[PDB]
Amino acid sequence: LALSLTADQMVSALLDAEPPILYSEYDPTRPFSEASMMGLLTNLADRELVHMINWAKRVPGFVDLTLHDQVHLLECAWLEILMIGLVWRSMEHPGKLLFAPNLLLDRNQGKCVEGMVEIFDMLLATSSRFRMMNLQGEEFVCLKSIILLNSGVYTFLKSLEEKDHIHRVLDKITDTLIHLMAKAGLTLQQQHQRLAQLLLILSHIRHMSNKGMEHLYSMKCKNVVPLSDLLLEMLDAHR
Amino acid sequence: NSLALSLTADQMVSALLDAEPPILYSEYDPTRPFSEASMMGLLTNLADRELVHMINWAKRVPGFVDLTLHDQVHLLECAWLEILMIGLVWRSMEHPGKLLFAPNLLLDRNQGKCVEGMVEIFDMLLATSSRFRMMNLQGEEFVCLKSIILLNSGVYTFKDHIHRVLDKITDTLIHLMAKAGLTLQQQHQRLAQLLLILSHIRHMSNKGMEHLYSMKCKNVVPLSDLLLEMLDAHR
Amino acid sequence: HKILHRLLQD
Amino acid sequence: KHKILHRLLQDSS
Ligand SMILES: OCC[C@H]1CCCC(=C(c2ccc(O)cc2)c2ccc(O)cc2)C1
Ligand SMILES: OCC[C@H]1CCCC(=C(c2ccc(O)cc2)c2ccc(O)cc2)C1
Repeated sequence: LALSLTADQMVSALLDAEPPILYSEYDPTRPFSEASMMGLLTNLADRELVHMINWAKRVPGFVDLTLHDQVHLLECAWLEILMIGLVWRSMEHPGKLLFAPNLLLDRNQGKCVEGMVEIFDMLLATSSRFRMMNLQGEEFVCLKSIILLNSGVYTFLKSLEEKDHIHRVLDKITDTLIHLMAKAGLTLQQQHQRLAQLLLILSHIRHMSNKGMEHLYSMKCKNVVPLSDLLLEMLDAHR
Repeated sequence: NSLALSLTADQMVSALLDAEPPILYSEYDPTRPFSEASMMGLLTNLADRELVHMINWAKRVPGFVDLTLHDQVHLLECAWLEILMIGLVWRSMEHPGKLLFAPNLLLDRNQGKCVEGMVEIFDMLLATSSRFRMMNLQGEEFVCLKSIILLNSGVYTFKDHIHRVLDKITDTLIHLMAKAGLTLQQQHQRLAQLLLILSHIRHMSNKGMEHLYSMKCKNVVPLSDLLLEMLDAHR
Repeated sequence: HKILHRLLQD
Repeated sequence: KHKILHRLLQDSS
């Protein structure tokens, strides 16, 4: 079914599948601490994961995979996906990260948590890049779906037409990106250049997820914030 | 104004090919098998010598010379292990199941088990090499990808010049694919496929960097001062 | 039968 | 600060 989709149908399917923007439990009267900020981000991320799981099922081609393959891809990509979502929501808020509509943090507040500001800075820079590029919503949902299908595709462990299927869906999403750009009036040259610009950001998003995962692990060890059962299992998947 | 923007695609390909670093050898001692200390010793000594040539290479990547020393340093500090790894993967392409660290240092995954926690990284490297092999990656495509890593990996952690050069390298990759007879659709699909692999190379570099730090702390191998400095850049 | 697996099934 | 990388880049051949 996924491969029988036209570019427009691919875009309409991805747009419709978009998860809602969740609120945090941020009480603006409560003075921040390292514990409460980590508590807020963890609480938010945990609720977002449930929506992410049901989102992934609506990504064309994803449910064609075995359940074990689905589990692997989400284990690999979950923080990348949270982070690109975060960067996207923050585009029109220079110097701030919109974790939720009621939780807009700047780098100064990031320093509430030891070692987090460096990651805030990288996220802010990615948001800046999106803004400079004038990233469109249609391009964003393509990119987020690319992350889901790509990030774990070389760490699976017979079949392999399952991986070949993933690569064909990936190609269809490339087709879709180019289609969006051609429709926006970009020349062929401009189309390939923008495609490259967008996919190269995914390297930086991988980097931030890697650094983020290490930081998260140090938080679990230091008993700063109790992670949720799901988050614990998603974190343990990287070790 | 930078001279790099004036280059044609063919000129870009030529310049990058001519810039390629040499293939270095490891020590000729045939004592087997490797201990954890012996293995990490050989990989470290090789990487240290490769790094010197990598700098010469970087200085000959069109556009790199136009950068301030500070910016050159930042890009290399960010990307150095990615660049060693894409080179490793490229050298191993025609050796399924093996990593050609050097012509006299061809290793399989079982020899990755010689060092605690390295076989996982070996496996990723092998998977990447296998991917390049199945894609029939061409030398001309490889040097483009490697230059892209150099310019891109650190560019979000500092500008326009670098992105214009990156754009020129995209143009070059497309030109290569058109020249190979790919349809326009096949061209953009292949471009995507290659650039997505860079995300995996980033992952491997990050995993590798933690493994190295872990090895530094455990004092398994004396790292060279240069390597210490490249490692220290990742904090 | 980890949580993610179950939710993917649910 | 002194970096080996500084020397290598400046003396690149
Ligand atoms: O502590 C690790 C670094 C931190 C940096 C900002 C982004 C990020 C988040 C995060 C990112 C995006 C998002 O919508 C919601 C949450 C986080 C995820 C899970 C947690 O248990 C805690 C935080 C990770
Ligand atoms: O110990 C880190 C894991 C290891 C996995 C294989 C690739 C890699 C290498 C490596 C990679 C490519 C290469 O041509 C030469 C060397 C390494 C780099 C510096 C060192 O001091 C030690 C090794 C990192």
